[PDB]
Amino acid sequence: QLVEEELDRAQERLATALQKLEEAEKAADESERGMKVIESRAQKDEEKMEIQEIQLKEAKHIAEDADRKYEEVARKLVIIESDLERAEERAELSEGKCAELEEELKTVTNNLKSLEDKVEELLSKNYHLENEVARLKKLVGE
Amino acid sequence: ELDRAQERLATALQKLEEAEKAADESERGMKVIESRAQKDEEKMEIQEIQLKEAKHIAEDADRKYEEVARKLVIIESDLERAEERAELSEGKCAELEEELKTVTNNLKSLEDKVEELLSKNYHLENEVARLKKLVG
Repeated sequence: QLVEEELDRAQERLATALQKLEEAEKAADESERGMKVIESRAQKDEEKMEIQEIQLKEAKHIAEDADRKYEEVARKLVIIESDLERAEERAELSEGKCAELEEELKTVTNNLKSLEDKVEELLSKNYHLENEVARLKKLVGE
Repeated sequence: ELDRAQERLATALQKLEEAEKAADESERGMKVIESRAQKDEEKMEIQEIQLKEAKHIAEDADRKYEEVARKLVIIESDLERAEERAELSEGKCAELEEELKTVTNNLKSLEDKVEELLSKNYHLENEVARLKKLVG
């Protein structure tokens, strides 16, 4: 009669196996839907890095430009400065000249005032000598 | 009516061995993605350090450029002050030349006008003693 005596053992065999499978798909469906989230986190983080690298790339340019800007205003301040230290030396020069020129004009003006008295002394001498010659000349000859 | 030779177990048993190794495959693809996720987390960090450095470096340069630019303004007005002083003094120097010459020309014509008096004076004297000719 067998065709039922062990159709019980068939359906029971299918029972045990089947819900082994059940369990396994439960793992399948889950593992791969969970992974799918972790794998979309990678696809977001790869683009995040992609921007951030065309960002860091701009920041480096922006900063190399800002350093060149600084190196140029600062070479420009080496030059104005050396040109100011020249102007300074040309004003000191030209003003240590004045200072010698004014000590020159000082001694010469002392000579001029001094020679101005001399004409005033002799003018006193002569007037007296012209008087006492008209005197000693009236007391006698003509 | 043969209990379809209960091999219909293989319909769900072959897909049991399959669905079982597949799963252990996703265990692998799980790990690989984990590692590539850590790696990636690190370079994103190194990218933040380098993005900031690039912002500092640039902020540094912008500050220094302003400090410099202000010093220019100052050395420059000071250069114009040094020039104007070099120029006023140059003109002073020049007035003094003219005046040292205007003074020397008078100091000479007046050196003569003194030797001239001294001749007048010389003869009046050589004559005061000349009219003294007579002492008792």
